[PDB]
Amino acid sequence: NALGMIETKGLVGAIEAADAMVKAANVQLVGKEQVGGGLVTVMVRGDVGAVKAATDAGAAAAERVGELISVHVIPRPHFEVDAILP
Amino acid sequence: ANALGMIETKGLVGAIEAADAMVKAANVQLVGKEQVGGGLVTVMVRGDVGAVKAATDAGAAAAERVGELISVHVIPRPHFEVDAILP
Amino acid sequence: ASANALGMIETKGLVGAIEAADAMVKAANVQLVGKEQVGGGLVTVMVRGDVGAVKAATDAGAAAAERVGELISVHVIPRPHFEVDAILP
Amino acid sequence: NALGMIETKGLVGAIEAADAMVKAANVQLVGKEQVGGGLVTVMVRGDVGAVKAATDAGAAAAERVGELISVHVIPRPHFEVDAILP
Amino acid sequence: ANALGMIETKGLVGAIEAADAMVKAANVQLVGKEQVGGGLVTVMVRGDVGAVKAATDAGAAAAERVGELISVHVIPRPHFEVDAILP
Amino acid sequence: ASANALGMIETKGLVGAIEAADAMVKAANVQLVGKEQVGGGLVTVMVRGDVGAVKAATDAGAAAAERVGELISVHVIPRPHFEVDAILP
Repeated sequence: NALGMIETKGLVGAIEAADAMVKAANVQLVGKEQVGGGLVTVMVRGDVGAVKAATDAGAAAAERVGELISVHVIPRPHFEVDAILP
Repeated sequence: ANALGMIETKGLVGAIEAADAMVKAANVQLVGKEQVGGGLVTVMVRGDVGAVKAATDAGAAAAERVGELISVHVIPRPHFEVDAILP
Repeated sequence: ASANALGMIETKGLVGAIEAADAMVKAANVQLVGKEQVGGGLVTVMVRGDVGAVKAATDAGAAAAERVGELISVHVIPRPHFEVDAILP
Repeated sequence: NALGMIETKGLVGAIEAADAMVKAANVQLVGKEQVGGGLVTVMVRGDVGAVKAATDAGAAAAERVGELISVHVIPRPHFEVDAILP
Repeated sequence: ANALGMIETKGLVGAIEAADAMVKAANVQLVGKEQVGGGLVTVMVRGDVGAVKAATDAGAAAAERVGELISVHVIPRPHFEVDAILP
Repeated sequence: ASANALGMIETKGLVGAIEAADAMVKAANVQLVGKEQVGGGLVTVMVRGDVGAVKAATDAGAAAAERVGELISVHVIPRPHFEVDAILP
């Protein structure tokens, strides 16, 4: 139940990232969050290997259409963290 | 009619002009606009792949004329889970 | 078929937008249909009417915004499609 | 029925402006608007002379505690403009 | 107990530390916080003039320690119409 | 009397905040009480608990935020007044 996250400056890069992630591997899109300042984060859940593959694909995609700001995976997130996810 | 075209501008005027140019350039459907702060506005259309490419190219040119274009992209066949984060 | 003409003025700041709006409705027989704000301090005011009225209004509004130092964008769409009409204030 | 407007970057300057305006002359506070980007506008209504006096006082005050961005008076605003005021 | 003290910071942490320092420095009442975008957060207290001056000075020092202070001001006797635009 | 200790981490970006939050709750017995966003991309995550637990959590969270490049502010208030408690998530 790993968590993968990609943050972009702009919604277009985030949607491209999200689409590339769920196409690339056996992950599920948890949703998107807009925190202001133009930053948009999209997130997926799945096995750690699938989430690594998905986030690599998403980050490559975001970078080509937009502004990749960050990409990270948390392999075993703590249950409380779900409270602040989309 | 599943392809998705997206145009993002800094400013609303650019996005409205983009949306109007899109729907006039080809038979595509305007599905909404989203604002994410810092002035960034995105407008999106759906349609068949060819129409969406033509529309998004036209929209991008229109946004460049009146405003500030930030991003332009077409996804020919979005994953079904992606529909759930669209406006 | 097309929807009524649309004139739009975008300013950095609300004061410029209100000055623009006031000048627009004073200059011509147009309807002020609202304002929208998209962050970063950008505010857009919009009018609808006949094409000539909207052109005259928007030119007056742009001048007023530029006078007080706020003008980012100005544009008229003489014959907007209804699809777009549907995403306006 | 003149309209006076002061825009500041920050709420503190706007509240100081508003307080100084209504203290300075026979004007009424219409309200405040926050348009994003940190910009806050406060507005008053009254006779043109009162609104000129009020806005001068408010602008002087905003400048001392904060960031005055703009100050302007519209002497005879058109009725449609009320639709987009606070 | 009508005086108004206001502290504005870029960032929420600075504002929370300011608010805590204010209410600990003197007998003043925290009346709320407001966010106006671009990261700017304002916290406000009410109290008697002396207390509010002391509290706001303490709050400002606390905000400077942990964050970014933007503005600090005390209005001893706000106009009654000003209450209507406060949080 | 005072309310439970409070630890806060502010980051530029949500990814840094989630990394911080995860590290905080992993490092100590604290309650994650929420996140707040105030524009400009700034996100704050907060935990409550006993003072020592909150100190340990917040130190772990700050490290994690700094590792991924996002850290703006970090602070613990060991004994917050309830008035403040009242304006938190």
